[PDB]
Amino acid sequence: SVTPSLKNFLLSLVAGAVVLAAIAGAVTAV
Amino acid sequence: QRVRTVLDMDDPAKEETVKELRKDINN
Amino acid sequence: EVNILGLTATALFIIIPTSFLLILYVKTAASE
Amino acid sequence: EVNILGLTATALFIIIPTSFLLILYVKTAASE
Amino acid sequence: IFTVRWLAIHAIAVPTIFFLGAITAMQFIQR
Amino acid sequence: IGTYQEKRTWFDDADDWLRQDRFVFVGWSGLLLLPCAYFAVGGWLTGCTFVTSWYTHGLASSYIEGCNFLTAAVSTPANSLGHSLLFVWGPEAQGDLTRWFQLGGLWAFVALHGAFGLIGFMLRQFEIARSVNLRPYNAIAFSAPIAVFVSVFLIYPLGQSGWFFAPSFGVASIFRFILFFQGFHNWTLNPFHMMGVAGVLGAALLCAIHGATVENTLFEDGDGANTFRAFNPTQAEETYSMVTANRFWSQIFGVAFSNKRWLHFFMLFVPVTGLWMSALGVVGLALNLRAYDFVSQEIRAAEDPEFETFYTKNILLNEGIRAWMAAQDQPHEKLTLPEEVLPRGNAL
Amino acid sequence: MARPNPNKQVVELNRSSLYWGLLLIFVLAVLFSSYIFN
Amino acid sequence: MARPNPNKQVVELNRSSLYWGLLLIFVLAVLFSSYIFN
Amino acid sequence: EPGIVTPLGTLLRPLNSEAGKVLPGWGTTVLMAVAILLFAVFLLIILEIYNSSLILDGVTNSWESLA
Amino acid sequence: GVAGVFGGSLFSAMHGSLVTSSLIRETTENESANAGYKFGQEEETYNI
Amino acid sequence: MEALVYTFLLIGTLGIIFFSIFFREPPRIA
Amino acid sequence: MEALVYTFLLIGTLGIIFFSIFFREPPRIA
Amino acid sequence: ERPFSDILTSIRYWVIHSITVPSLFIAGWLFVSTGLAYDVFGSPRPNEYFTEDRQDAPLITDRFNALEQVKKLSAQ
Amino acid sequence: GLPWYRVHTVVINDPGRLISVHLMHTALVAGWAGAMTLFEIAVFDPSDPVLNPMWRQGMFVLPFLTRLGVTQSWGGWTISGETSSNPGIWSYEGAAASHIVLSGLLFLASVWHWVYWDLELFRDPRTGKTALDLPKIFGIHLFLAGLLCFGFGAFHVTGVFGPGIWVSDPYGLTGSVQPVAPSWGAEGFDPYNPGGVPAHHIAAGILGVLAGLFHLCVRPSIRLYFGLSMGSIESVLSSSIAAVFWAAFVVAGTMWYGSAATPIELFGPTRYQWDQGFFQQEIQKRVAQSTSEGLSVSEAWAKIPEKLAFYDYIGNNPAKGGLFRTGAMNSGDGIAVGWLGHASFKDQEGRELFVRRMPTFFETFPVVLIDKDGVVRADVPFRKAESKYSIEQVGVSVTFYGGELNGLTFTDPSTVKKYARKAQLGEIFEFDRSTLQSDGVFRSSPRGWFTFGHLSFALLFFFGHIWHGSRTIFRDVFAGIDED
Amino acid sequence: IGRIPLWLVGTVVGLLAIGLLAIFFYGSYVGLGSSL
Ligand code: CLA
Ligand code: CLA
Ligand code: CLA
Ligand SMILES: CC(C)=CCC/C(C)=C/CC/C(C)=C/CC/C(C)=C/CC/C(C)=C/CC/C(C)=C/CC/C(C)=C/CC/C(C)=C/CC/C(C)=C/CC1=CC(=O)C(C)=C(C)C1=O
Ligand SMILES: CCCCCCCCCCCCCCCC(=O)OC[C@H](COP(=O)(O)OC[C@@H](O)CO)OC(=O)CCCCCCCCCCCCCCC
Ligand SMILES: CC1=C(/C=C/C(C)=C/C=C/C(C)=C/C=C/C=C(C)/C=C/C=C(C)/C=C/C2=C(C)CCCC2(C)C)C(C)(C)CCC1
Ligand SMILES: CC1=C(/C=C/C(C)=C\C=C/C(C)=C/C=C/C=C(C)/C=C/C=C(C)/C=C/C2=C(C)CCCC2(C)C)C(C)(C)CCC1
Ligand SMILES: CC1=C(/C=C/C(C)=C\C=C\C(C)=C\C=C\C=C(C)\C=C\C=C(C)\C=C\C2=C(C)CCCC2(C)C)C(C)(C)CCC1
Ligand SMILES: [Fe+2]
Ligand code: NA
Repeated sequence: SVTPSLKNFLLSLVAGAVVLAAIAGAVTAV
Repeated sequence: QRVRTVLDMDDPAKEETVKELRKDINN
Repeated sequence: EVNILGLTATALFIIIPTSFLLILYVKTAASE
Repeated sequence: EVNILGLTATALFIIIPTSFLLILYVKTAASE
Repeated sequence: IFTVRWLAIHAIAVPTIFFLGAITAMQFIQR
Repeated sequence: IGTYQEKRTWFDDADDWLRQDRFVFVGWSGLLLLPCAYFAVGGWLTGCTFVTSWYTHGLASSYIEGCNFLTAAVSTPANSLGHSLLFVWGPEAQGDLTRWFQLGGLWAFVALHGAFGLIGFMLRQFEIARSVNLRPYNAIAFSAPIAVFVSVFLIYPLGQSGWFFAPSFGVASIFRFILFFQGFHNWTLNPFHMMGVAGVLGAALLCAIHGATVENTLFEDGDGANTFRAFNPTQAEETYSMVTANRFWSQIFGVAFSNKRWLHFFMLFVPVTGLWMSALGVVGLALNLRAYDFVSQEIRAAEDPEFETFYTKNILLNEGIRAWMAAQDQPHEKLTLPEEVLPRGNAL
Repeated sequence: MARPNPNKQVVELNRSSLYWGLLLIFVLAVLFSSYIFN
Repeated sequence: MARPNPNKQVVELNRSSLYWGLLLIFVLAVLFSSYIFN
Repeated sequence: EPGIVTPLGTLLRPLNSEAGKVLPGWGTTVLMAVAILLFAVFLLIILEIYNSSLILDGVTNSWESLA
Repeated sequence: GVAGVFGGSLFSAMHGSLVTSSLIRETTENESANAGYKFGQEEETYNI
Repeated sequence: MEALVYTFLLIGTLGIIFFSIFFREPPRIA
Repeated sequence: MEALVYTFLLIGTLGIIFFSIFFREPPRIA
Repeated sequence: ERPFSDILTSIRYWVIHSITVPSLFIAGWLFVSTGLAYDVFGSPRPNEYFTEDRQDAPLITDRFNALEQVKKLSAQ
Repeated sequence: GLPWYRVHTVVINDPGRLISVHLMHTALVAGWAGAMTLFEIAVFDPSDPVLNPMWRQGMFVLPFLTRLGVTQSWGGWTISGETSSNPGIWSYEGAAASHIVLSGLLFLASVWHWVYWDLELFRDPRTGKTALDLPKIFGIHLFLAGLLCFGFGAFHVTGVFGPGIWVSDPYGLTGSVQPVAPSWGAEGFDPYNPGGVPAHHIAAGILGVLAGLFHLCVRPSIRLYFGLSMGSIESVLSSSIAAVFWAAFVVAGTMWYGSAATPIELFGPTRYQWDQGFFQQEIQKRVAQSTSEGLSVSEAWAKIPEKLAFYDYIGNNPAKGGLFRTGAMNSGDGIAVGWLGHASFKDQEGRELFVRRMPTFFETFPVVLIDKDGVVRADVPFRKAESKYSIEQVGVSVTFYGGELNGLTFTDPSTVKKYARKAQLGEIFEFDRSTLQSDGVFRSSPRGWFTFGHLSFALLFFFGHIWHGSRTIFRDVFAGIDED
Repeated sequence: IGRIPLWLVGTVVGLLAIGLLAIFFYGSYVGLGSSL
């Protein structure tokens, strides 16, 4: 089944996606 | 067979064993 | 159990003269 | 006694790069 | 200003000063 | 590019914003270097300040408890935790930052981010060298320290049982790591370490001798005795007499440099070569391959109790380091070795 | 582009490079002989 | 009688003597390898 | 000046007949970037599996796995 | 002293790189780029 | 390696005689 | 045979140093 | 261009920096003096190093039950 | 002229001569492979595949041979304990001589391309200059790479037309070359699953074929073309070096960490297996299970196989050698001739003491006999003048329950200290050190030599890749800028 | 611009730096990390 390690890994890749999204927005600004 | 003995008898010879390291919270 | 003395003897007696004659032939062909 | 493998290894590691460097030197000085 | 120099200097300055204050505070703790 | 229309896209605008003359250069690699280096220095400075080592090594490595800058460090995780990357979302941490710091996951954080920051910074030397158009010999030069970082902080702990044997980020921590390689690996005796020592000592030699030679061949170039103001960045003449320098070292040392291209390439060559060879040595030590024994020396010292060398003294002294240090250095080994099996000299 | 190769180049090793090569080989042998003989 | 040597001569090894020498070395090899191996 | 005319050379000539013949714009840069992202995610998956850090029901990451 | 030997190696590599990169083209990938001019002129090379 | 070295020597002799037959210098002066 | 190997490599390297010091190519371009 | 040489002479810098910098110094004071650093970073206080059960250095002996073991053998 | 480190740059712009040097290298490596296989057959001794395995004999290319299917040779022996079946032409020496014949053919082809180099195949049609269509060339080689991977994965490893893989017991007892069915689930990515390799190869070959099709039909973009300089051969040089040291890092990591592609019966145990007490816990739980039901001690231990006790010995450990501890591990500490058994130590009043084993980091570890719980009860003393831990006054006795030594208990002499020292390394074995003039220090495993060489080469090729990337990106400033 | 001296600003910063160094060195002989 969906092991907690895999669920945390999915949330982790989502978090990395939003971190690079925020970095892209920051380098687009300023 | 006897789970408590076999871990405890691997304990003096080699303590880094997987048998000793896994489920050590209950010990 | 591999006779390395005879091995290195054969290897050297091949390698040294064939290389030496190749040097002489290369300088003969380059410098006509 | 006598480490013949080490003797051979050291001897060739001397002679082959030494002969290589010397041959390029003398062929470079032959045709400047 | 909020330029790249502003951001870099402040990102270096704020936690260094904050931790310098923290360490100066830790200079006075007795066991 | 190459006489084309090249209709402007977001890549062009992003590249034009990234390549600008600012207080600090960003560039495309600034997407990696600036954040990765930021978290690297922040993690090391925080772990030297707040994050403890009473869990992992069972000792003090923080500013809060009585460790100086020479004493506090970001300690490595424990051997029982293996080579796990110790994510916040990893099975060890399970999303608790407070106990993530206590299990030493900050070390893996700092190590991985420092590696990627190294990648980004030397990529940035590529980006700068391409922006203002010269050869990236700075990048080829810095290729050696990042190889050192890879071999020491990644390859050796990967070859060992875990990140616990990795160097903890600090001062006394690196000191312990050095003494560990002395006691267990005989790292002085390894020829790759010897070539690394030779390369770095020759590099310091070359730096000092080249700076001094240039400074003492600086010509007159003025009337004030302050020779630094006697230099002009506008003038196209050499600031130093390389003829005078060459004849000087030809009569002192016998042999001297005659082409400054060869001089500067050689002083680029020596530290990079030394670091690369020592990196290969640490790669060798990663698999417990060590230059420890000289079989002829141990055989003849075994059959003759009268023969001894400083080498034999050093081997026995390495046994002493191992026996007296691993007992608390490796807590997972439960080394309750009594004092009468620990070895001594006479009276000490 | 012709019967002889246009990319033919000659090799140059001056006396300084000869000395550096001999020094490198001999110092490497000096360092590693103690380990090879062991 | 001067600084350069008028007695200098260059070595010439044509392909026929090359092949004869190589054949000589390898025939000596096939003759004596069986005996040195013994 | 002309090269040696060769049968297999004129056989395989079309495969070398378009050197530098290149599509304009960005092309499929978005598609290769997506492929690289999926490849990196797959590599991270196999890394975290081989690190004993991505526990699955059937993967044991041990010598018992081939038992 | 350790900081100084590491920094001496660092500055050696740094100076060597910064001035072997700063090369006005007088030595190409051949022995030298003498096609502009042969040996014997005061036209200085390199950049600082 | 007992038979392999004689194999090398025999192949060397065959290669040398093959090259002497085909990759020979052309016969000049009559 | 061990000791003469070390002696020969040491004195040989010292000989190359001696030869490079006194019988080098005379320096050109500065 | 502000080459950093003029702003230090200007009083406008020190008008707002006589509050922010001492505020950060005082923030560090309360951060470590209120035990918030100990609570956030898992730092143990000087009187919670050796509990009643164990008198020696804590030992690790686990990988996967690491968080359960810290709940077992932390500072209560 | 040209520097000594530049002699190979004359063929950067000559594709025919590039073929020449490539074929020359292929000839050299093929000849080396044949020579090493025949050399290791000449040195190889198949007399005791149980107790003197080839990985204890410094064997390097024969384990790669055996891993892929060949198990017998022309001499009439098989390393699997059986006699030889029909050997055919694809034996060990057959493969060696076949690689030698390949070496000769590739050598002659290299000479051919060296002599004939200005083929019109190498000449561009539109401009007439010498040029190579690198994206199309890459598409071709990607299609062939996918085809070879698909063939190897669907015909060889699956056993429909090939032999399969050398699979083994989890503890390295029973193993042979057999086909394995592919696993498409999560266990397919299980690194220690032998079934993952065929599914891996099938999917990888299919993906390589499709990617070769897109590379054959689709052209690159101008921005990418001037980005990484696809029209240059130095860019493909740097990228190829990058890919090969990436693969070398993968291979070295799997070789050290163990995998289904790293058979323990061909490559020896793991340092992590030794540190983690793998064979030790296996032997002890087998003994405990036999003791629990029926058979008692001194006969249950005889049920323990000869292989497992040899595996549970740090002299077989890959993490105990040295750089210049040169040769086979048999040449280090003799050839194993028999297993003594499990040294059981009792106190004077009677209780079982256990010897603390020697971990991988330690060249020398103290020999201490510690209690059932983990208390120190006896040791070989350094001072030998204090406390109550010296053997002669504690009164320990060594019993044995194994093959050669089963029921003669020693308590009085220094034999108990000698056997405590021997069992402190693991299981006690007899070694003959006169056959190979064996020395006594611990040599390195072929795994260790492989992983050392390939990690060093992977990092060196990281330098090579970064340098060629520098040279390719910066071709304007490396060649010339002419005062601008 | 030029309202308070740059050299005096540097002097004040130096006094604070020397004071912080003195405080840090003083904390080594008292409290935690004082071995007493
Ligand atoms: C007629 C073709 C042929 C055949 C049938 C063999 C057969 C064999 N060779 Mg051999 N070889 C060949 C040609 C051949 N070779 C050629 C032309 C060369 C010159 C390069 C070599 C050089 C060579 C060496 C040096 C060695 C062998 C070895 C071996 C033996 C074991 C191979 C093994 O299990 O290792 C496993 C093989 C691999 C792990 C290769 C993996 C390929 C990598 C993963 C490719 C990665 C990049 C790829 C392009 C990515 C694709 C992307 C995808 C999307 C498409 C085996 C009997 C070994 C031996 O035992 O000695 C005799 C060994 O040492 N061969
Ligand atoms: C990376 C590829 C590789 C690997 C992993 C191995 C691995 C192995 N080989 Mg081997 N070998 C290889 C390539 C390789 N070989 C090649 C290309 C050749 C042809 C030259 C040989 C020829 C060869 C022979 C003849 C023998 C082996 C043997 C062995 C085994 C014993 C350990 C050993 O190598 O001695 C020790 C290894 C070292 C001491 C490494 C040296 C450390 C570095 C490289 C020194 C740096 C060079 C330095 C400048 C030299 C200066 C010294 C000078 C003063 C003389 C081992 C498993 C032995 C064996 O068991 O037979 C089956 C054996 O007799 N190999
Ligand atoms: C398959 C990979 C590969 C290939 C095709 C090349 C190809 C090339 N390299 Mg390169 N390089 C590589 C890997 C590679 N390199 C790696 C791994 C490194 C890091 C060490 C370098 C570092 C490097 C530098 C610093 C330079 C080159 C240069 C060159 C160019 C000319 C040099 C030459 O070959 O002359 C002949 C080479 C020699 C005569 C070397 C002497 C022989 C060595 C010392 C010992 C050989 C041992 C034995 C025979 C083989 C063992 C190696 C093998 C097992 C891997 C050439 C096109 C030059 C360049 O960039 O052009 C401007 C240059 O100066 N390379
Ligand atoms: C019986 C006896 C004899 C006993 C002796 C026994 C004994 C102990 C033997 C020694 C054993 C032995 C040799 C050990 C050493 C082994 C060792 C570690 C070797 C290293 C080998 C190796 C491959 C290392 C790789 C790292 C590497 C590349 C290092 C090179 C280091 C090196 C050569 C540095 C340069 C040294 C140096 C003198 C610099 C030149 C400086 C100089 C002359 C500048 C002159 C100069 C300066 C200017 O600024 C200008 C402007 C001009 C114009 C100018 O000219
Ligand atoms: C009483 C005087 C005291 C000095 C006597 C001792 C001085 C020793 C001479 C230095 C070594 C010569 C190096 C030859 C190699 C050599 O001469 O290369 C030649 C090179 C000169 O190059 P050029 O300037 O001519 O290069 C430009 C050319 O491309 C154009 O002609 O010398 C140097 O690079 C500077 C000297 C570096 C010296 C490197 C130190 C080497 C350490 C040696 C350690 C030996 C091992 C231990 C001993 C067993
Ligand atoms: C012509 C011909 C032929 C053939 C012949 C032959 C027989 C050949 C061969 C060959 C061979 C038989 C080869 C082999 C080889 C070897 C090699 C190729 C090697 C090597 C080396 C290396 C690479 C090394 C390196 C190193 C060193 C230096 C030391 C140690 C360490 C190291 C590894 C680093 C025939 C009639 C069949 C047919 C066709 C034609
Ligand atoms: C951890 C971590 C993180 C990050 C962070 C960061 C990135 C930041 C930072 C930070 C920093 C960055 C800090 C700092 C510090 C510093 C300090 C504490 C200092 C000092 C001290 C001293 C003692 C000094 C002295 C001196 C010198 C030497 C120089 C000049 C002069 C003077 C005197 C000042 C987070 C949470 C996100 C999450 C993950 C992990
Ligand atoms: C800008 C600068 C800086 C800073 C510096 C400083 C911090 C300074 C200061 C200083 C000071 C702050 C000083 C003071 C002083 C004073 C004095 C030196 C005095 C005196 C006198 C006397 C002799 C006394 C006497 C007495 C007695 C005996 C006792 C009581 C009474 C009476 C008062 C009478 C730095 C390095 C960062 C950088 C570069 C430059
Ligand atoms: Fe300079
Ligand atoms: Na003493």
